[PDB]
Amino acid sequence: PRLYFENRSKFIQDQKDKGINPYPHKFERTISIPEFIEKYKDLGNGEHLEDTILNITGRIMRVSASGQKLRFFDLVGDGEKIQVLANYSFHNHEKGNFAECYDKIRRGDIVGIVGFPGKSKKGELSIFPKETILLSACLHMLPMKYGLKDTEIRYRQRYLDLLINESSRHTFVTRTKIINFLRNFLNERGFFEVETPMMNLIPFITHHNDLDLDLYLRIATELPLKMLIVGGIDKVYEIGKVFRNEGIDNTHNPEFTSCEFYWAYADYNDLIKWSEDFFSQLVYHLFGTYKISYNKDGPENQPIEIDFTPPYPKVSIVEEIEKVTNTILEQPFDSNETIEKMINIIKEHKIELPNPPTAAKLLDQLASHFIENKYNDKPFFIVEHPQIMSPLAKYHRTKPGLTERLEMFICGKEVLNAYTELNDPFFCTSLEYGLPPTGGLGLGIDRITMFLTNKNSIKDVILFPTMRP
Amino acid sequence: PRLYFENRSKFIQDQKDKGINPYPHKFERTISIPEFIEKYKDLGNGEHLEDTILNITGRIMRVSASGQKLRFFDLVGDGEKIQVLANYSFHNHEKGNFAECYDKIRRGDIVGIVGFPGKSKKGELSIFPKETILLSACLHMLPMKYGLKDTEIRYRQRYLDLLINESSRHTFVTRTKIINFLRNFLNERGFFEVETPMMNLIPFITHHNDLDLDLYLRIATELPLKMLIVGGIDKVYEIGKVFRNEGIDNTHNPEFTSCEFYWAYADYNDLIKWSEDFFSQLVYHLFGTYKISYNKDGPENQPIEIDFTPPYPKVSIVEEIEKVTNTILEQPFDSNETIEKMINIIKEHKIELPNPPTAAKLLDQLASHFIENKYNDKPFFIVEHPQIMSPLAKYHRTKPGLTERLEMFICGKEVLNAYTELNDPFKQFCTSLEYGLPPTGGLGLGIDRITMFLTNKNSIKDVILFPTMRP
Repeated sequence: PRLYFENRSKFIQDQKDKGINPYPHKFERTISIPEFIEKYKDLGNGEHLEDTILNITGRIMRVSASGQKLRFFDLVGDGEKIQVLANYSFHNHEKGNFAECYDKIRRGDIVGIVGFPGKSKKGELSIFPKETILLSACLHMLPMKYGLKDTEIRYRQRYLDLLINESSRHTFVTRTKIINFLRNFLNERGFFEVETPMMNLIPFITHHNDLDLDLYLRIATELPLKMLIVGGIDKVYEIGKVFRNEGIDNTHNPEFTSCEFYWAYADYNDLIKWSEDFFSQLVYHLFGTYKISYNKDGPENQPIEIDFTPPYPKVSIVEEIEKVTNTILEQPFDSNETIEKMINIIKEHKIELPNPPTAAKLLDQLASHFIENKYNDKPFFIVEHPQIMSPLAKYHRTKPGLTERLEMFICGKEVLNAYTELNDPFFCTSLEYGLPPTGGLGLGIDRITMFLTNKNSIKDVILFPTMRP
Repeated sequence: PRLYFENRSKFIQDQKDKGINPYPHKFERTISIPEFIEKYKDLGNGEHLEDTILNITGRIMRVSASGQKLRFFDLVGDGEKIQVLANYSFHNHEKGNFAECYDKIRRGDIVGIVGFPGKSKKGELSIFPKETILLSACLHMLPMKYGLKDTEIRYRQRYLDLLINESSRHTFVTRTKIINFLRNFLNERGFFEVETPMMNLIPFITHHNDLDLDLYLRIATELPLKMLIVGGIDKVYEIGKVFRNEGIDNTHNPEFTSCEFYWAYADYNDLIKWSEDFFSQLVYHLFGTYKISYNKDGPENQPIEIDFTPPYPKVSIVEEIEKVTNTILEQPFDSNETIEKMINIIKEHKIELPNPPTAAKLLDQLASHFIENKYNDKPFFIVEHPQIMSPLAKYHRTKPGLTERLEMFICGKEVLNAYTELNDPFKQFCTSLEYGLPPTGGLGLGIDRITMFLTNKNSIKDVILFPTMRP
């Protein structure tokens, strides 16, 4: 184990002395494995193309022998596999001894191979080397599936994870496939991508040494973005990192990825139509249907189905709480007496942490309880939140005490938040130069990716999650 | 001035009790100003489309009057401009006084307009309102050109800049066009974009409360990118923010934007052609040729012509020094007396800051004097660097002391920097290398610096929407 190492190290020195470079400078490929597969998969069993000479590379993942006239390797690259069939009859002996060269090879080794394509007798697609040259050696024991999963080194050595586990590589592709989708989605709808400062002055604190000033890592991207709208970029967005300095767990990472866009002269039906479009067209683009399975209770429980077929419910938060709790407060002052009702509900009905007793805090727990877990079979919108809960959203045309806010929910997890902005000052300076009627919108990216890759931890959607040593 | 503001506020509280909402809820536009021009730009001077009723919104950038049946305005939207022509004849009197309405309107006001297309007699493209509403008001005196440039309020208030200076918004669109093009270029070549931490443990420091632990802000993306290569993602990049906790000025911001990719089984030739394909194609994508104008010494001075037509010159650094300084140094132990030979040059030749006189430091200096400013009529590659300056590149095949690094220069500024990685754990994360890192080529970019050359700027603050500015 540590012995495996020193022996490989010793081995590497001995090939340097024997006059070999175990880390040569360049081996020139002809083909990647995925290209080799598409071309020769449709070959026939036993078939050889002896007139085809190919230079290929990859990592050795299995090795096995069969008489020292015969040698077998699994070779991987780009998350696709083929077989190395080393036959003594084809081995160019002018370069070296058949068995002396092939007993050198170990699981993990990156090799260059020069040979021809073919299937074996059983129908297993293969490269037949005339020559095999080490490109880079694996000095450690490469572990096995079971070895990891479930282990913490999936995260501390994600490279091992990407090699051994076929499914984690697929997860990370999907996340990129999702982001590209999003970006192109906006771009088609005339939006405009921009970067704004990570660092500010409004909670992660860092010190700019020169300026002797404390700097502030962004929690959001709203403000610079709203200000660009004043600047007269009517459609603008940022896909980027934000930060929370809190606890670290399986739902909690120091840097999340957010997207936020602003949309001048865009109202409520507009934002909804967008959110409904985005998700129906994302999910379809990934899976070919609007229907997917998600393990809400983990892998040790069942999957449930989620129908991203539009349109989706819209649930007014106060209407649906009056309805169910069967008291009334539409009373668009939600304080004093109306605090008592809500407080009385919290204890009367089952329970829940009061928290510091703010009506907006009360309100949240009551939608958390009675609404957020309404629909699991589909994504839906909680809607027309009170002003008290939402200090930045323009007033509801008709309904007093109320906004035109929209949140999107999937399995009781928030995913999309949006509203038409409160443009009447009566950054706070920018607002005085005129901000037109505007719709803003923030997506949770990692969470969305958790759904579409069917993960229950965020570490499983972020390549290098932050980990206590 | 702060009274204008007092009057506008006053005006605003006055519309409310007059029974208006001067920040209404929804106006519903039929058309955008770019759409309006595109559509009606091929009209005939004088031609009116009175039947055709459009809605539209826009900021007011200008106001005149003409005897009070007439009122004129400039409206701007999405970096485009049109003329407002408010004629009493067409005014719809049900809604309010023609006079009373168009007198509230100030410069910097966002308005809904209902009206029809038509060119004037002069053939100036116009919107002719029958009704005009206030959406949101400029409560402040909106400055003009002259007003800003050359001011810090181009930065500390980037909206004003975006509105008034059409040549600034031109510029930040071009930033975006470039990064889109880069993104598209890697993608079309089978590269895979990814995201790595901005915070780590290895110079901006920030405490993490609940771990009672100091985190650090990333300076490059190279390390976790290489790891991804060992994980068998073979073509990989990130486009994103790196940081320096160093001094701020017109070359320096705490937040830069870099793109870095690794590419497996890629050599020097591969890296070179990459770079010459990219620059040549980027420039042709933006401008229509390979020839662009840059103002190296500023707008106050003359411009130069830079030709991005490939191929470009490859200048082997040590070689060119030996050829210019007419001394001979390599002697692939670049230390002791080799240092001296360089120091004497540094002394004998003009001079130059030694710095703490390190060999690699001495070598960097030499290159800035004798090479880096050789070409200004085209981009060229400084090439085959010492291992001593480049501790992370593979050795040259045949030339001792050297590497197969390439580093690109436009007008003596560093723009691109690539090299095949040193994969042998015994000539040097240091873990992962021991799992086998295939032969590989890495490459980094200065997005900002590149946007500068292509947006003809000399200041980084003219290419980053919100430069970090003394508070």
